[PDB]
Amino acid sequence: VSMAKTSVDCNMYICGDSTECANLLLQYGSFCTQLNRALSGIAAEQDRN
Amino acid sequence: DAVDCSQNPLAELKCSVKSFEIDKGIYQTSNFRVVPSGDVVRFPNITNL
Repeated sequence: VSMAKTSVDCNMYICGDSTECANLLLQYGSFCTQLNRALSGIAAEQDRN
Repeated sequence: DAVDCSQNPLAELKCSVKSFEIDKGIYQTSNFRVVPSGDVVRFPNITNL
């Protein structure tokens, strides 16, 4: 009736302490934000479950 | 009106959710990290001369 409440740091995953990478990530908009909401939503359900 | 998104934790949330009014609850607004201090550089003891 549950699974692990995982979480991912988008910036850490994509850009391993790279400024140039970060600039080249920001150019893609809300990519990280969207992923964060999705993962949060799952964890919320895990609690209800 | 206006919000200075760097003033305080409240400001971050308001800007994050794109609203001047928040209903209630706990929200993740960003990641965080600790900033490194000095430098540590190490080179081999004895070389050929």
